[PDB]
Amino acid sequence: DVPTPYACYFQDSATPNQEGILELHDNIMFYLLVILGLVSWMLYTIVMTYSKNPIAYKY
Amino acid sequence: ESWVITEGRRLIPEIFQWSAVLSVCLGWPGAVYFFSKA
Amino acid sequence: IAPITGTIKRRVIMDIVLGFSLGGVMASYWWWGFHMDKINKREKFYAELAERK
Amino acid sequence: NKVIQLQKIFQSSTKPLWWRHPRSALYLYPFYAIFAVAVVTPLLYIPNAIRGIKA
Amino acid sequence: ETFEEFTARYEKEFDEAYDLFEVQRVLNNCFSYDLVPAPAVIEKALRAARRVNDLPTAIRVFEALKYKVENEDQYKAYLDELKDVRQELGVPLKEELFP
Amino acid sequence: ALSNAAVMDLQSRWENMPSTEQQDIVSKLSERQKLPWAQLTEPEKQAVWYISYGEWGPRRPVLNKGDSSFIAKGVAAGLLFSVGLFAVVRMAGGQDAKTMNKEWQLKSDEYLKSKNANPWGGYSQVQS
Amino acid sequence: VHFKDGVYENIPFKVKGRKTPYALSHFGFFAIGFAVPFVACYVQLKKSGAF
Amino acid sequence: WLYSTNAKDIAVLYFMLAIFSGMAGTAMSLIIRLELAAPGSQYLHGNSQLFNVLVVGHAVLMIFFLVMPALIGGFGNYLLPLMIGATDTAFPRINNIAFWVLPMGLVCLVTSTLVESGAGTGWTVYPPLSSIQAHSGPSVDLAIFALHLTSISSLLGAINFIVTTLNMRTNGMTMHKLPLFVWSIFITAFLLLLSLPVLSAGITMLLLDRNFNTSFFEVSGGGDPILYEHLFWFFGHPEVYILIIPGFGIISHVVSTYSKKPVFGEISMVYAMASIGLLGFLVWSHHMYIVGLDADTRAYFTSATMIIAIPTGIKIFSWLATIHGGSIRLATPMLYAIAFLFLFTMGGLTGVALANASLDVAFHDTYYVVGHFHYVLSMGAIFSLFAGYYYWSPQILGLNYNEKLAQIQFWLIFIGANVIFFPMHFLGINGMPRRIPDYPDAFAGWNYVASIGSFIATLSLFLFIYILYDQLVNGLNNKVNNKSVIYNKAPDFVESNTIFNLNTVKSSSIEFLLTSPPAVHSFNTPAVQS
Ligand code: HEA
Ligand code: HEA
Ligand SMILES: CCCCCCCCCCC(=O)OC[C@H](COP(=O)(O)OC[C@H](O)COP(=O)(O)OC[C@@H](COC(=O)CC)OC(=O)CCC)OC(=O)CCCCCCCC
Ligand SMILES: [Cu+2]
Repeated sequence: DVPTPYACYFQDSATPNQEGILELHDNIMFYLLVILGLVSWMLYTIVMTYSKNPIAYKY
Repeated sequence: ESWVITEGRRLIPEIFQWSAVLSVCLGWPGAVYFFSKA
Repeated sequence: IAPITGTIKRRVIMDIVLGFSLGGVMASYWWWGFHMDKINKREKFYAELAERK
Repeated sequence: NKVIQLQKIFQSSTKPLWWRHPRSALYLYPFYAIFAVAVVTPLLYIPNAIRGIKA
Repeated sequence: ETFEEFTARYEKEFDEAYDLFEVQRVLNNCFSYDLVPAPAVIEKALRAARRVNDLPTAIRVFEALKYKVENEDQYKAYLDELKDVRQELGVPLKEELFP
Repeated sequence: ALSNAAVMDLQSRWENMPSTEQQDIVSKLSERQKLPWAQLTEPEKQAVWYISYGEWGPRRPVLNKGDSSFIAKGVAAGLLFSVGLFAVVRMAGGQDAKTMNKEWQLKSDEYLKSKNANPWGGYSQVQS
Repeated sequence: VHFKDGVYENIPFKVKGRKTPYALSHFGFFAIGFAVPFVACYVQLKKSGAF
Repeated sequence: WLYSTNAKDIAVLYFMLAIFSGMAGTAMSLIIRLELAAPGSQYLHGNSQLFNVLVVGHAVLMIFFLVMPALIGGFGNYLLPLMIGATDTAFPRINNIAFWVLPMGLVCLVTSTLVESGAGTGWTVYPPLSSIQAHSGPSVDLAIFALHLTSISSLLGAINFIVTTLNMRTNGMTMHKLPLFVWSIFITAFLLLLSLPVLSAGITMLLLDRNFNTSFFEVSGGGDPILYEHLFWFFGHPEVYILIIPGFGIISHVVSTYSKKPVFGEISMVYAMASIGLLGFLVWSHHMYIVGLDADTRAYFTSATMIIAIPTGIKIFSWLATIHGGSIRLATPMLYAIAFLFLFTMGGLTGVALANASLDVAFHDTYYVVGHFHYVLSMGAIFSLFAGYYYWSPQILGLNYNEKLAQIQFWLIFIGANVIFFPMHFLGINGMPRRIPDYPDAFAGWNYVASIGSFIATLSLFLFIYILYDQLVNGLNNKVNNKSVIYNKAPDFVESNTIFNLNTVKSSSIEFLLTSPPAVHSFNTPAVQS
């Protein structure tokens, strides 16, 4: 179809072959936001809460 | 009695601040589209 | 006097599972408020093409 | 035969090791003649190769 | 391994300290573990500082004890427990000194 | 004993103290520590903690106190000198495409509306 | 460099004691490396009609 | 000096060229991104040539002349002699040809543009595009030779590292106890050895099909161009797993130094680091899913290149375990190594989305790929190169680098290159193709967003030149005032300040126990370990 200025998603699905991709691009990115949701959280609990820990648990 | 209210107060303004990072680190194209649609 | 142990163990289990609970409130909205919102429009328009008989 | 003989010359020579052979004076000045030409003439044809002037 | 094998091992190593170095390098790894040290072993962490004639490595005990106590309620009961051997040696704390 | 006018305010005085005197005071203090404690006076007691566990040389912070703002004033003045340098290379730029000036963009919409290009979604195609 | 492990003597530069200031010979190594595509955008446009 | 065979002074020549090829490799990317600022050819007048020349001119300076000679040459010829316990490399005379063919690999490439044609073939130099009927002049003739000089330097530059690690260690340095930067390059040296002779046949056959007309690849004769798509990419995926394994060595040293703690699972980190190198061989046609492979061949690769995400998860979750308990000293190598742990892993999630054969068929050659491989090249192999320079600059040069000025160079790289490479995922999910000087008008949205950022990152690089000027001129007047950080490990809580200056460097490697700068003979006695 036609691309849209300042767009961020797929072009409009006009094929079941194309319609399968949109339900697999979202099936993948649902399991990519748990991993990005973990890493973005497990890196803010370390840089903030453990930069003020002067006794390093080195064992 | 210790980790029921001291483990909370360390974490309530943390997730109040952590979401403010991802709305700037990842949500920043939701402002340049908002500002100038022309 | 109290043999207090497990200050890091109580800050890993509390630390991991509140990221999985934070990996859901960004992902279950993305699959419902965006993905099911996008399948709402395509189920609507294709039902407005089968109306023409 | 010359292995002990050269070992007197090579050890405690106080020379660069590529000047430490007795049969090495003639090995360099013809070699520095073919080295002084093979690194300019592939490069001097490069302004000849910019204007389409080929052969 | 356990809480008691933690206590018996580091209350033993404080006796053969003999120096300022082998107090601070042993007071360090008596505080750099997952758990919290008993007041039995920290009594030999003040007697070790008295054997080496150094006071700020006995004021730094109670400041390392303050951050790694995980509860203020579990600190004042822990502070009043040590007040029997903290008034003999005359060790102040960092908040009372106001440096 | 040790006099008051040598350990009075050993916070602002430890640095910019001459180095031969700077380890003379730790020599006098190391002999006052071979005593029963709680007989050292408080300017002599709080100023042996500053020598062993203060903030000077080692245990100096990675950033100074007036230095975290100098970081955030080089970032926010690097984005300004970036965009301000972007305009000079754009004003020294070639002539743009003819298909962008809001009226080519307008008539390329009912061309798509008469063909139903993006039914659900937007085919606006308008960004002058 | 074979010997003299000093402070400036493991680098083939000549930092101190140079006749000319070093910012001439330091920016003049890194801006020259910046200006090599701007002569590939010169002799390939002027050859191919553009300017 | 020019032809001194000391391995220390060769690696300072490696690093002296990887910025000169860097400031040429990013000045080309400046003009590339300046042309994608607006529709219509703005600065290039109407020339769609010299844009497939600048793209190949930029993408090979970044891969083969920046990240290859720095993470393997600029560091591996300085640290693998030093950390293991050698005096220099095992083959020190061929150690000098491995550098001095690299400027000769530059004269074979800058003159490949100045000649009348210009090699407009792209980085993946494809056979019928680069055939003699398509590309006529001597432009692509030199572009397939400068790729050969670097193929032969970094090949004998890895034979130099298998017979250095295997026999030239110290007394107690057993095979299970090495620094992880050595196990990075020694594992890398078993990929540089077993992928570059595959490449050297895949380029010389293209030379034979261009002036000796042998038809390995010519269609008139049955020679496939699709043989090239599995023979070049058999080199290609191990090549991009060579720009990241020394990147996995520097980060494992920095993140466990600026946290006062040994690294989590060191024996677990060396077995999941060759398994990346071994299993990276068996996945080489995931780039070419759409080129017409079989329905079971693509079914194998869509399950096999996801298993590369099995040991990389071990090598990331352990870096989120080696800083959990310990302290954090946020200096400049710790800032890069902690933003490497967020932007490389987001370049990994886009990896497993592209890894499927059922989803690459709507993503190949788009800008969603360029959004993915720049989060793992300019953010996974520059974030570990800036975290390796700043981690060993005053230890090796002897001069400190104005720490208050290296923090603003980090943030202008972080947010001034995330603004470029994050909107690339949006232009590619619509379907903007690659290597194009102009585009449809709907792709002018983010291509002006990604154009404002290339002046931000290349203003930080102009600042990084000034840090290199402040480090060489009055870099001695930095550690005597409060400009820089001197001790990279602050002492413990109960470690007194007057006892710290006796036992200063509590390192786990020899690299800091040496002098600053190290001696010309820093090992004249066989050192002992444990
Ligand atoms: C090592 C790999 C590498 C690196 C770092 C970069 C860095 C950059 N690249 Fe490039 N690029 C490629 C490899 C790389 N690229 C490849 C393989 C292609 C595809 C070509 C093809 O297939 O057609 C490509 C293509 C490519 C395109 C075309 C897309 C397409 O057609 O496929 C564009 C345009 O936006 C682009 C831009 C940039 C930008 C803005 C940077 C910025 O990051 C650069 C500015 C940032 C810096 C300031 C940091 C780097 C500067 C240094 C000097 C390094 C520092 C190190 C030392 C000094 C210690 N690149
Ligand atoms: C330089 C570094 C580098 C690295 C490390 C990678 C790593 C990976 N790459 Fe990429 N890739 C390139 C650079 C790199 N790539 C380049 C230059 C190209 C081609 C561009 C060109 O042709 O011009 C390319 C191309 C490319 C393609 C081809 C697309 C196309 O051209 O059509 C594909 C698709 O399969 C792909 C996939 C992957 C995968 C799956 C990984 C995986 O190794 C990454 C896995 C990492 C993680 C997933 C994150 C960490 C792990 C976790 C936190 C836990 C596990 C994760 C979950 C359970 C989800 N890459
Ligand atoms: C091809 C190669 C090209 C290379 C060109 C790159 C140019 C980059 C130059 C960067 C630079 O040199 O800055 C370092 C310099 C010295 O700093 P220092 O580390 O010794 O510590 C100082 C002290 O700790 C705090 O300094 P103080 O806080 O007292 O000064 C305020 C200062 C802060 O504001 C800014 O940084 C942005 C303006 O403001 C000014 O001075 C305004 C004066 C007009 O700091 C300065 O004074 C910068 C002054 C402005 C220079 C022009 C800026 C252009 C963007
Ligand atoms: Cu790949």
